[PDB]
Amino acid sequence: MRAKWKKKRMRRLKRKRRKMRQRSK
Amino acid sequence: DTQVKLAVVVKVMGRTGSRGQVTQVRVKFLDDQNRLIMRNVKGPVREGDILTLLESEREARRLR
Amino acid sequence: PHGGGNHQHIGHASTVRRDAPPGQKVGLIAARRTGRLRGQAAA
Amino acid sequence: TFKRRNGGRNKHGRGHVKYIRCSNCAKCCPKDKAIKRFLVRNIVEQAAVRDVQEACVHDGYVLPKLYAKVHHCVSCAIHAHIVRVRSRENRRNRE
Amino acid sequence: PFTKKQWYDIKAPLLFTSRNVGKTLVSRTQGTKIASEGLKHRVFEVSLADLQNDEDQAYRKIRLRAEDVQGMNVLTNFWGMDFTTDKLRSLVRKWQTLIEAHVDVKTTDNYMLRMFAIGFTKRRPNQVKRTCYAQASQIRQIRRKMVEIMVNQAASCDLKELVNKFIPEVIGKEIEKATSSIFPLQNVYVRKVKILKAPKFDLGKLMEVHG
Amino acid sequence: VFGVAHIFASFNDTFIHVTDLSGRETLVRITGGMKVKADRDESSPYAAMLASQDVATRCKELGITALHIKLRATGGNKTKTPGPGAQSALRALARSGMKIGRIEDVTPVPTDSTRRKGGRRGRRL
RNA sequence: CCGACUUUGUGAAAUGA
RNA sequence: GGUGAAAUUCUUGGAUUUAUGAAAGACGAACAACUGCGAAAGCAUUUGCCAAGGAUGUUUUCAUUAAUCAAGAACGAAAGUUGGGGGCUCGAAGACGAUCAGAUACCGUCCUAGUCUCAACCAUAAACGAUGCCGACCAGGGAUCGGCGGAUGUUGCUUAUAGGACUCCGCCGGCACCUUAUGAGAAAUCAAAGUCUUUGGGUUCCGGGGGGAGUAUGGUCGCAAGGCUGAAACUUAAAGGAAUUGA
Ligand SMILES: [Mg+2]
Ligand SMILES: [Mg+2]
Ligand SMILES: [Mg+2]
Ligand SMILES: [Mg+2]
Ligand SMILES: [Mg+2]
Ligand SMILES: [Mg+2]
Ligand SMILES: [Mg+2]
Ligand SMILES: [Mg+2]
Ligand SMILES: [Mg+2]
Ligand SMILES: [Mg+2]
Ligand SMILES: [Mg+2]
Ligand SMILES: [Mg+2]
Ligand SMILES: [Mg+2]
Ligand SMILES: [Mg+2]
Ligand SMILES: [Mg+2]
Ligand SMILES: [Zn+2]
Repeated sequence: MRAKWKKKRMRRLKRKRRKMRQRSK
Repeated sequence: DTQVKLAVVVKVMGRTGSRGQVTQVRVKFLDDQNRLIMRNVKGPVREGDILTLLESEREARRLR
Repeated sequence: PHGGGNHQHIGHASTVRRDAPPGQKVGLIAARRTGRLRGQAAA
Repeated sequence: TFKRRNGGRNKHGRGHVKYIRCSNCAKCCPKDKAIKRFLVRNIVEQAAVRDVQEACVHDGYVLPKLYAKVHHCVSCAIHAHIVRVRSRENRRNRE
Repeated sequence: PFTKKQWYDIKAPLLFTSRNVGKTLVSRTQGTKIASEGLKHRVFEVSLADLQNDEDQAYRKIRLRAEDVQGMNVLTNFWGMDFTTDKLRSLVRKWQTLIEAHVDVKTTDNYMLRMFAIGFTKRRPNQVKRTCYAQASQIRQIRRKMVEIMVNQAASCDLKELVNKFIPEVIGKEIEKATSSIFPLQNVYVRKVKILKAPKFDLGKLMEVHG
Repeated sequence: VFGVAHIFASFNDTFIHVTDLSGRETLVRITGGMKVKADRDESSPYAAMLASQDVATRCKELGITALHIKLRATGGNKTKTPGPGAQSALRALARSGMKIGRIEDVTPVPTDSTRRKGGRRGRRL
């Protein structure tokens, strides 16, 4: 499942970017 | 007190074993000549051999 | 019995025995367990 | 590359088939994709039929048969040689 | 260890062909663990084949209750019936349908119980259709018919005669000759009789069904 | 005189249980494992042989001569096929000198069972 | 919290003497 | 108990095993199919009520009222989120036992949320026939489901027929299936993926090398996970499909 777990990596890294943006808000 | 029973190898059913080492035969009891029980024997055996059989119950099953 | 201290804390086990004299039996009385109730124990 | 017309299962007219458990490993495979055999096996094999019919208490008794309906998945079927990989052409018949 | 156990004589009620179904055993009567009433409720599972010395009825395992004991001899009253497991599986095959029903009946002596009846459709000879299925409405009509017939058959004087009907398959052979207008229904039986709530003791009532 | 031979013959062991006609009292109870040293040979067919002959001897020590077999697999939501020891123990209990009453397979089959162990993709070993 | 004595009478069985 | 094998575990405070009874909560075996119903998701114990629906039958009615549809709207598996109910089995997390060089995994033991019901959300699945919907024609056959029509010949039925079960034939309407090119195509394959360079029946959606990327941002629905909409820089000469020989 390279494609699935790739998707999940990007999903995690994207919650992490939202976490950073609500810091810098 | 298990007393050894003799049986005659009526026909050799095959040569089984993982390595091809065990003959798998039918033994017909001399003592009561209606008991055909199927066993595994080691070493060269041909038809009609009288075979010394310590335990009677232990039998093979087709392609054991 | 929980009183005082330079910080706010109980300082001793908050579960007290069934026979503890009146005035000591404050807290969680004769508790069989504590913590959030999970699983069968929450029945 | 499509390998089978029916997909390996025979589901037509449906969208969902209630699943079952493999008897070996308990993999979940749908009821109509699972290799289903109905085996009916004597309690004993033919080296042990007279020695129990000369010990049945009451004369004229017949042995039961184990009626059971086993279910397997494709993995356990291939592994147990219940089914075999057939050639491209021979793969197509159903008998 | 097994020297303090004495055997007892299990014997079945008089509505059966043969009696003296077997021998059980209890620890001899002490006080508090008296043997007589200590067990009182052994449920035995005797096949109907060796209670009627027949072999067409090697199915139909009759299950008996011990209800009182009389001097090295334990009495017994009927408690239930069921197929032996092997029968019913041989009865169900692919390419047909299975039909089943169940109904509470209360008989004249206040005995509640449950009837589970079963049937299968026939292939009429000359059939080339590879299957014999009903149409799921004939199924419900015949299930209603089965329940109606069984209620009417039952609601009679006691388990005494009600087992005089169980033994020769009265319910069975009287189901189809009422409902074959809808399907043949081969191998109709009553797979099970489950006694729901036994009423009372009635020393006097036991002793005519059992002697 | 009859007994009931509750032969719980699963994999991993075989249990021979002899009880009276009412199931409330054990006449004798030998497992396949009581008679072998190995936790893997506790399920071989031979264990069923000697564990059955021991039951036969103890039953003739006590009075029963015939015996209603009740063969049984694990039952429940597991395999319904009696394990390796079933036929072997039946052969031993027949030929050791005893009479067998009525043979029957009483392994619990549910009308439909709870979730069976293993998870979705099963035991993948 | 617990045991014994006490208010505390009547009679029945099972194990111990 | 467990496995190829073990132990953690339970066990002379009697485990496993046997029978009887109770309680709880889940699941509805076998019958069960190249079978039915549904817009898809999905839907298997019984009976009842409630309302709906395709097909068939029709010498009933209305008479173009129709097809497909940006906006908009309903339903939408599992997982998930909030809060009551329940807490059987199974079980992400977690902890142990083994395996291993390690083993955060496969194997086994305990087990939380969860699994079930209700109230409220979410709006995605390999949501698959990877095949939008309506229509016409074109090839053959027997099966099978539903209805209907036509035939004697017997019922473990029937106050006798009828009916119902079975057999034969034929019409529709289903899900399919088998042989064949005279067809198509990159081919596997397809009787509909055919009637296309001799190219047009209608209609909607959508793709333009592979990545980056379903990512950044902006918007907007959502409590949250998320969903819907969605680039560019720069990178690259192949990525991919079908089949053939080999290894
Ligand atoms: Mg303080
Ligand atoms: Mg401190
Ligand atoms: Mg359909
Ligand atoms: Mg689906
Ligand atoms: Mg016990
Ligand atoms: Mg149907
Ligand atoms: Mg069912
Ligand atoms: Mg999508
Ligand atoms: Mg798609
Ligand atoms: Mg689609
Ligand atoms: Mg038809
Ligand atoms: Mg048709
Ligand atoms: Mg592109
Ligand atoms: Mg691809
Ligand atoms: Mg390729
Ligand atoms: Zn499997």
